Amino acid sequence: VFKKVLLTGTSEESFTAAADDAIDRAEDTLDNVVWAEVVDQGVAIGAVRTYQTEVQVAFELD
Amino acid sequence: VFKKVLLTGTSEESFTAAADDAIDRAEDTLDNVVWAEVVDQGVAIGAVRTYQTEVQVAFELD
Amino acid sequence: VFKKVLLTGTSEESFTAAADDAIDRAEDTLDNVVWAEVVDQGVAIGAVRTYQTEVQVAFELD
Amino acid sequence: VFKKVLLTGTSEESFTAAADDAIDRAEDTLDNVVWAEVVDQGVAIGAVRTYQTEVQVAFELD
Amino acid sequence: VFKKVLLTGTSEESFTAAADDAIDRAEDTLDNVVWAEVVDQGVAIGAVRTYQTEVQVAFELD
Amino acid sequence: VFKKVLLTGTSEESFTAAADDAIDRAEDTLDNVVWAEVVDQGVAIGAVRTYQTEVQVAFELD
Amino acid sequence: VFKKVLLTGTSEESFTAAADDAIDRAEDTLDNVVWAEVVDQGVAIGAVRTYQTEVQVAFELD
Amino acid sequence: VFKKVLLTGTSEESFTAAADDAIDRAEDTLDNVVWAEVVDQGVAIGAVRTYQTEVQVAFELD
Amino acid sequence: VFKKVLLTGTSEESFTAAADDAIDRAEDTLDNVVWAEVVDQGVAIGAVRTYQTEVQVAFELD
Amino acid sequence: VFKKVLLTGTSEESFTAAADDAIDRAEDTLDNVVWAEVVDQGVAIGAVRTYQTEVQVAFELD
Amino acid sequence: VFKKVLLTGTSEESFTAAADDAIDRAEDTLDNVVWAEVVDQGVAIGAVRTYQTEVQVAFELD
Amino acid sequence: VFKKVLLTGTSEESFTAAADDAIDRAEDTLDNVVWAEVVDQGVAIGAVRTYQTEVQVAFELD
Ligand SMILES: Cc1cc2nc3c(=O)[nH]c(=O)nc-3n(CCCNC(=O)O)c2cc1C
Ligand SMILES: Cc1cc2nc3c(=O)[nH]c(=O)nc-3n(CCCNC(=O)O)c2cc1C
Ligand SMILES: Cc1cc2nc3c(=O)[nH]c(=O)nc-3n(CCCNC(=O)O)c2cc1C
Ligand SMILES: Cc1cc2nc3c(=O)[nH]c(=O)nc-3n(CCCNC(=O)O)c2cc1C
Ligand SMILES: Cc1cc2nc3c(=O)[nH]c(=O)nc-3n(CCCNC(=O)O)c2cc1C
Ligand SMILES: Cc1cc2nc3c(=O)[nH]c(=O)nc-3n(CCCNC(=O)O)c2cc1C
Ligand SMILES: Cc1cc2nc3c(=O)[nH]c(=O)nc-3n(CCCNC(=O)O)c2cc1C
Ligand SMILES: Cc1cc2nc3c(=O)[nH]c(=O)nc-3n(CCCNC(=O)O)c2cc1C
Ligand SMILES: Cc1cc2nc3c(=O)[nH]c(=O)nc-3n(CCCNC(=O)O)c2cc1C
Ligand SMILES: Cc1cc2nc3c(=O)[nH]c(=O)nc-3n(CCCNC(=O)O)c2cc1C
Ligand SMILES: Cc1cc2nc3c(=O)[nH]c(=O)nc-3n(CCCNC(=O)O)c2cc1C
Ligand SMILES: Cc1cc2nc3c(=O)[nH]c(=O)nc-3n(CCCNC(=O)O)c2cc1C
Ligand SMILES: [Cl-]
Ligand SMILES: [Cl-]
Ligand SMILES: [Cl-]
Ligand SMILES: [Cl-]
Ligand SMILES: [Mg+2]
Ligand SMILES: [Mg+2]
Ligand SMILES: [Mg+2]
Ligand SMILES: [Mg+2]
Ligand SMILES: [Mg+2]
Ligand SMILES: [Mg+2]
Ligand SMILES: [Mg+2]
Ligand SMILES: [Mg+2]
Ligand SMILES: [Mg+2]
Ligand SMILES: [Mg+2]
Ligand SMILES: [Mg+2]
Ligand SMILES: [Mg+2]
Ligand code: NA
Ligand code: NA
Ligand code: NA
Ligand code: NA
Ligand code: NA
Ligand code: NA
Ligand code: NA
Ligand code: NA
Ligand code: NA
Ligand code: NA
Ligand code: NA
Ligand code: NA
Ligand code: NA
Ligand code: NA
Ligand code: NA
Ligand code: NA
Repeated sequence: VFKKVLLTGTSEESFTAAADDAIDRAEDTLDNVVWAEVVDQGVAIGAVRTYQTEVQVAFELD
Repeated sequence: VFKKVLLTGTSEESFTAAADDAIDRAEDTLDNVVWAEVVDQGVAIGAVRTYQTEVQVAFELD
Repeated sequence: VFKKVLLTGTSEESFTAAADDAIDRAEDTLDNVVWAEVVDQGVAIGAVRTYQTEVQVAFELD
Repeated sequence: VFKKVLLTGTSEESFTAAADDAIDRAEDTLDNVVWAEVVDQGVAIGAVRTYQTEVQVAFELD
Repeated sequence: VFKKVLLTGTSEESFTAAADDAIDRAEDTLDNVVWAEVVDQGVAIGAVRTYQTEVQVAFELD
Repeated sequence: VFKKVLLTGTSEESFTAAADDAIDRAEDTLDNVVWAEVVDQGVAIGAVRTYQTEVQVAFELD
Repeated sequence: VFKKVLLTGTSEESFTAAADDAIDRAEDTLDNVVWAEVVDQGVAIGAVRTYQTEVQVAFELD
Repeated sequence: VFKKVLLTGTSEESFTAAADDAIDRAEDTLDNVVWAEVVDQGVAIGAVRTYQTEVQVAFELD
Repeated sequence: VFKKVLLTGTSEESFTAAADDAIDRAEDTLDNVVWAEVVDQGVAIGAVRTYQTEVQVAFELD
Repeated sequence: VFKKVLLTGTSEESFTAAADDAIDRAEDTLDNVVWAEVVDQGVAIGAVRTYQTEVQVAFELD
Repeated sequence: VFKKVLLTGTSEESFTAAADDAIDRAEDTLDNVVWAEVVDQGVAIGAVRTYQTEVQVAFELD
Repeated sequence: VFKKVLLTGTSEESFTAAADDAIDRAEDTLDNVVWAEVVDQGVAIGAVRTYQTEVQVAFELD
């Protein structure tokens, strides 16, 4: 059985690095992370631009 | 990194109060709740009407 | 077996009351109404504002 | 011909009043506003809760 | 309040049995499981075919 | 001209048999049923599991 | 309250005339038809081409 | 950079001519109109039928 | 088994004729074309307007 | 690089077997088939019922 | 109240830089730009590749 | 007439380079490639991360 968590990664560099920010957090706290699907992307526009990529990160349960 | 939980709040008064029911539960159990996005709304029709609002409630991890 | 009818309720007060307007019409004419799912919401803007909530109203056949 | 603007209204009371906040802004600046369609709803969760309703507000050109 | 987890069940027999695989895992670890909604279905095609059914499994919190 | 009714069939065996439950009800009450399109699938989880398949069932008018 | 029926009109001439085929059927059998929304379009390709336009046709109840 | 405006053209003849009604309005008021994407189609059913086609009309900024 | 190809037909006359442009190309090169489903429509706006209709054209394999 | 073909499998038994009908056709004609994603399901209702499952079948190019 | 404009940024380097191209144009002409949501991405394939990212860019009115 | 193929490009560097991986494969085997539309993005998480971008790559037939 796989389960997915819905995470939004951030980066001041690019949408790819914001996806990796989420995946790095998932791998810090979960075992058997196996893939991620991008569900939304956006940019927070303040003092700097922060690219955000929301991913469903799938991991295998057990 | 933000994470979202998918909660359905209920109310016998209105869709806004059913969104707040979910958010109040998230704030009981999670720190750093920052926003909610409505994903579905419906009404359970029994002895009384129960308005339901499903929200993805985002909180900042750490 | 359940069947759904696609109704748009109206109210000059709120989206929740326009959902209830549709459900009240369904319960006038159908037996065994059991739930409603909101599919669209809008506002007709004329002499007054009329909030509209479109619902699929499910009822059990028999 | 109708044209739509994509506005997000806010309210600390309810999703219906946040839709009306957007419509009131459209009617301040545009003539012949004729309807609004809700496209998204959410809640900003800070010191207080601010309900937000995003609407495409249609007005007739001429 | 209900909460949903996003699980992908697997089966080498059918999409219905892969939905039940997810639900059986949810019932192993959560109380008050009340319904599941199918969100995606697919087949992993290797040495054998593994049917997969992804479900949001809802359970009542408390 | 074809018209569609939105029915949810149920079965304690499988999603295919819950689609057939809806179609059997449509054929009991309507003439010239010609096809069905699956629009949603889910499982009610109580004393037993009840698989549900919602279909738009098309029939030719006349 | 408005209710919608889901009809597929046909024409061997064009998608506009297949929408009108559905609307003409609705007006034959229902009072107070007020608008139609196109939901799908397609072409049946046999001895001749038959353009099809599926519409939700709204009528006011009473 | 391109920008899109969301316009609904009307015609008593056909959906193609209602798309052209919107595009003709865009070309009256904007320079460098380059394409349009159909996003919705419908028919207003009153004394006469008025076909409507909503388009995002893209134009190049500068 | 049916297979679909994703084609965009063009016409300087109408969206129906741009669907037929795609279907005519499919019938030039494939046997047993049986139906087409419209998936997108748009207009290229240059020296002239070119209406485009994208269709999934289904044909039976064998 | 993976490429997907859009196939509709059929079966008089079940939606799972109609997915396998498509996959069996893909494996007859393509090398390195690796997965399939269900995109639509329906039932053709004639002398018998024919369950149909449309899948995007992915295969690795080379 | 926030309003969004629908802009397509371009870059010959990457999808992130094409999002920034749109945002830079919005900040040239609008005050109080606060966020952008990616709605579509594509690549124009001519003499060179031009990555395009379409964003709804939100700004606060006043 | 344009036709689209549905390809998933891969890269261990970024989503933009995985889109270019698909486009480079299309240009190896097809003439008159003219644009690509991103339809899905994801990351395969194994020994290394492999970013994947699925594109519909359009080419002009003739
Ligand atoms: C993708 C994205 C979506 C957002 N949507 C909203 C929104 O819907 N409402 C709101 O008050 N603030 C929002 N915000 C917050 C704006 C806060 N201010 C800022 O970024 O300068 C959003 C931010 C991001 C990055
Ligand atoms: C939004 C909403 C959706 C529902 N969908 C279903 C459903 O798909 N199937 C079912 O057996 N019961 C359902 N139910 C449960 C009906 C249970 N009875 C009742 O509300 O009187 C649903 C209830 C709600 C509020
Ligand atoms: C949600 C909503 C959607 C509408 N869409 C349309 C529409 O697409 N076209 C049209 O002529 N009139 C429309 N109308 C009717 C405008 C009629 N005039 C008015 O409300 O002052 C719509 C009305 C509502 C409430
Ligand atoms: C509907 C809604 C969506 C939002 N989405 C985002 C978002 O995607 N990213 C972000 O940094 N901040 C967001 N925000 C901003 C969070 C800012 N903080 C706060 O509300 O306490 C969003 C706010 C709202 C109301
Ligand atoms: C529904 C489904 C979707 C998949 N999507 C992908 C995918 O997008 N990319 C990838 O490298 N592998 C995938 N895979 C993994 C292919 C691994 N190999 C195999 O199944 O023989 C997917 C598998 C399944 C069952
Ligand atoms: C597909 C499906 C969707 C449902 N959605 C809801 C729902 O949104 N809210 C609710 O109160 N009950 C629901 N229910 C009813 C739960 C009633 N209890 C039970 O099944 O043990 C749903 C049931 C089904 C089968
Ligand atoms: C829009 C459209 C969709 C169709 N989809 C299907 C379909 O999914 N399966 C099937 O067996 N036949 C279909 N058909 C029926 C093909 C019957 N034969 C024919 O048109 O020569 C469809 C027909 C139309 C017009
Ligand atoms: C596509 C379309 C959508 C519409 N949707 C609505 C609607 O949602 N609510 C409403 O009061 N009136 C509507 N109307 C207005 C009906 C006004 N009366 C009429 O057309 O005779 C709509 C009109 C059109 C053309
Ligand atoms: C439906 C449609 C969509 C289009 N989308 C795009 C697009 O997203 N980006 C771009 O550079 N050019 C586009 N184009 C090309 C504009 C080329 N110039 C012209 O039509 O005068 C599109 C054209 C059409 C017909
Ligand atoms: C899923 C499915 C969708 C279909 N959609 C259509 C359709 O949109 N129009 C049409 O003329 N025939 C259709 N058909 C064909 C009906 C042909 N007759 C029959 O099945 O007895 C469809 C068939 C299937 C299985
Ligand atoms: C994302 C994207 C979408 C496009 N869609 C279309 C389209 O639908 N029709 C058309 O004639 N040209 C198009 N074009 C224009 C092709 C113009 N030629 C070229 O890019 O070499 C599109 C271009 C882009 C970048
Ligand atoms: C976007 C993406 C989607 C995937 N979806 C699935 C999936 O739905 N089921 C499965 O068994 N494997 C999958 N996989 C395969 C996991 C194989 N293992 C791995 O990547 O370590 C997917 C892979 C990718 C990149
Ligand atoms: Cl989710
Ligand atoms: Cl419906
Ligand atoms: Cl828009
Ligand atoms: Cl496709
Ligand atoms: Mg930096
Ligand atoms: Mg009360
Ligand atoms: Mg009042
Ligand atoms: Mg207050
Ligand atoms: Mg076995
Ligand atoms: Mg049994
Ligand atoms: Mg003729
Ligand atoms: Mg006339
Ligand atoms: Mg001409
Ligand atoms: Mg049999
Ligand atoms: Mg360069
Ligand atoms: Mg590297
Ligand atoms: Na989730
Ligand atoms: Na988002
Ligand atoms: Na729901
Ligand atoms: Na219906
Ligand atoms: Na509507
Ligand atoms: Na939003
Ligand atoms: Na999936
Ligand atoms: Na459902
Ligand atoms: Na259809
Ligand atoms: Na807009
Ligand atoms: Na519309
Ligand atoms: Na398109
Ligand atoms: Na289909
Ligand atoms: Na686009
Ligand atoms: Na395809
Ligand atoms: Na995918």
